[PDB]
Amino acid sequence: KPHRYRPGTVALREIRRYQKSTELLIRKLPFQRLVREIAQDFKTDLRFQSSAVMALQEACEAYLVGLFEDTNLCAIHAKRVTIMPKDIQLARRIRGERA
Amino acid sequence: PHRYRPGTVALREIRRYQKSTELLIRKLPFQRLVREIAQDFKTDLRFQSSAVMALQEACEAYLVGLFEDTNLCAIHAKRVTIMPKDIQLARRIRGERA
Amino acid sequence: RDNIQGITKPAIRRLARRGGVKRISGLIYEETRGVLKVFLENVIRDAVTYTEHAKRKTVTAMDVVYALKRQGRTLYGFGG
Amino acid sequence: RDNIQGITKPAIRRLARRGGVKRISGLIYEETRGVLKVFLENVIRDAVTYTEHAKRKTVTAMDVVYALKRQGRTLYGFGG
Amino acid sequence: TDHPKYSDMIVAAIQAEKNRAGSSRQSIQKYIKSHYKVGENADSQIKLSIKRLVTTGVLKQTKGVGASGSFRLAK
DNA sequence: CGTACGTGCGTTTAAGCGGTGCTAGAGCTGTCTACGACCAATTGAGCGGCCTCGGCACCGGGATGCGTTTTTTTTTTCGCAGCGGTAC
DNA sequence: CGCTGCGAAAAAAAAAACGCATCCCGGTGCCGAGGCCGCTCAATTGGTCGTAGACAGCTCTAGCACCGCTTAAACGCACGTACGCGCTG
Ligand SMILES: [K+]
Ligand SMILES: [K+]
Repeated sequence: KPHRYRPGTVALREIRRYQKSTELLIRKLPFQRLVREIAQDFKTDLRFQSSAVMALQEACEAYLVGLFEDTNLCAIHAKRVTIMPKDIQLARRIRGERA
Repeated sequence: PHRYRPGTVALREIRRYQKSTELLIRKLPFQRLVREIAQDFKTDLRFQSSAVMALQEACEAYLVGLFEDTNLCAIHAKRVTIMPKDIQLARRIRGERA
Repeated sequence: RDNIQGITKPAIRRLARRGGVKRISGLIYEETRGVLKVFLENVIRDAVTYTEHAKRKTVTAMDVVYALKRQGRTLYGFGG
Repeated sequence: RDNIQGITKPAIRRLARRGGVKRISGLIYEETRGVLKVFLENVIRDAVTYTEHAKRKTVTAMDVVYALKRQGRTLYGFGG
Repeated sequence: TDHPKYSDMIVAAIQAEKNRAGSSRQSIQKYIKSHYKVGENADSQIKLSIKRLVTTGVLKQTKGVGASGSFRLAK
């Protein structure tokens, strides 16, 4: 046979990898393009200090990761291992981000 | 011999108390508890009657809200009873403990 | 030296009832009393500190308010 | 264009990983892109207000910091 | 200390428990260890032994699939 | 399938109430002191340019341990035919 | 016959082989820390003014005890039912 790891093993290696590192996990430009998009909804022909974009990317990722953390606990709370919309939803409801 | 089934008087009591606004903790026990806890931080302290009730308002508000968050955590785990672990989840997510 | 136990099973139930809970583990009431303790402790600490800084031997409703506000647990109708 | 889809399935995975998630439902990627959108939306607004009040056409690292701090979400390392 | 065949192991527990739904896999698992002898696999051998009765027609199956659900005797 | 809540009826309690009695302590007034705002002038602490060299990321090249399969073995666990002693 | 022994046969389980990913070793090479150069503006000095806050008391509130009557809760226990919990497919 050709060698193969078992569903959840590579995931765990990938957890160890990304909990060890600090580097931003979203692709810089795609994120930038997203930022300038969501900026057009408030004023046109805006500009952004290179540093203001990063300050957002660091602010976004940091945020999501901590949500996933609170999410992953609401999955585990329902005797699961798989995060699903209703888990995020519970996080945010309890966090008081939605109603 | 009028008896109702485990959970039907609950559903009533819910509707009664969700509708009213009176404080649900007996007030003396409460008042004492405060002084007990004030001792810890300074001896021979005195309390404005209104300061106490302000704390009773805050507390009964705190708990009731927890219970609303607890209760969802319960339902989230396909249950209908709230258990310490429910609260524990709520507070952890709220940011009240690690 | 144990008033915590004054916060009666049937009272904690009344709060849970207003909070929309239908069914309650026994293990709950203690955990609850527990949480209430931390919450009162937390607030009164900051309260009395307001009291002490104002060289008063009487804690005032405003002490309790400035505190609830500090804790982000802001309260209306006691002198906000 | 539609740049929200530039937040690749792998990217949202890498983020769930650093958050300590083993297994991910398919439905998550669009919920996530969902929430990210609302985050960047609420934050950029308050930033641009700070940009606008300052009568500038360029959003400064501080604008975003002032914004994040406002929204509950303080950030170290971009100033202030 | 004898643990006979799966074609005559704990027939005594099944037949010494007259039920209308018949005997389940839990109730029967809770008898082999209350009087007779058995290993640790015991339960996974009981299952392969109620599956060889389900397909052939030795012991009927009231409700459920596989091992799951109650299983009564031939007659 | 097991069990731990929920209802409810029956005892135990102590909260609540309304009023009374004593006194700390809140919270104000006037007086006067010490402390801090304001200004001016004189400084050097602290900041924006330069110019290294060394700590850090990197890279390729073995080395240690970690997970996968899959080969060989150890231990247990039935089932079939091949015993040694009964019985007669 | 029963016993038994063996011979699988069945998993267990182990071991071991394989191959893959994570660490670490030691010499590159690059860039940003870290350390000098002047120099400029913000901290210090010292000293004038005027008023915030310390104090010394004067008041009258409102907060702490005590005290039985009257209940509505609490305590509590027993019985039973609905729910939480675990295994399998
Ligand atoms: K007073
Ligand atoms: K003074």
